[PDB]
Amino acid sequence: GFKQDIATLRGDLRTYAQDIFLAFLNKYPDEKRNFKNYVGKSDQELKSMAKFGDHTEKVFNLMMEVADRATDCVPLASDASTLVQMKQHSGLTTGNFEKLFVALVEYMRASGQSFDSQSWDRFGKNLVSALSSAGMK
Ligand code: HEM
Ligand SMILES: COc1cc([N+](=O)[O-])ccc1O
Repeated sequence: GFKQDIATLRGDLRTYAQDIFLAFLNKYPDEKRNFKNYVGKSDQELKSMAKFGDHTEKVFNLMMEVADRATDCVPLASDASTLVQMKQHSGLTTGNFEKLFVALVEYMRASGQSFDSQSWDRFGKNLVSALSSAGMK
């Protein structure tokens, strides 16, 4: 289930992070407005850059912290507030997060693996709600 999925993801964090982020960018190419330094690069061109693996790992590490601190796939309001208040997230609205989680769920469903995709889809919806409650537009 969800807890075991956090363990699976953490076990190969950088690899899963890169592949999920790429699934996101490729599903929603307009989302690349937020990642101007990744424009004009294929998946393997991105993965080769140490900065890409470094960024994606730090992002997914925080995502896994947030997931692990959730109760029944409902994240803490404090974690939602951290995500709203991060300077790096100043342009963002809840739809940016919605899309990330639609891509993450789709990736899990297409994986050969027994991820609890419905738990991830609830977690994304609950995180969107929590972001809104913590003041994201
Ligand atoms: C639960 C979801 C998310 C988590 C945990 C998260 C976490 C983080 C973290 C930790 C950083 C700093 C990374 C580092 O040290 O290298 C970061 C940067 C950033 N995040 Fe997020 N993020 C999330 C979702 C999003 C979404 C949906 C977007 C936009 C679609 C976004 C846009 C950014 C951008 C633009 C930066 C700045 C990257 C740069 O320096 O070039 N994040 N995020
Ligand atoms: C949508 O923002 C991100 C998401 C991920 N990821 O692994 O889901 C990595 C880096 C990011 O900037």
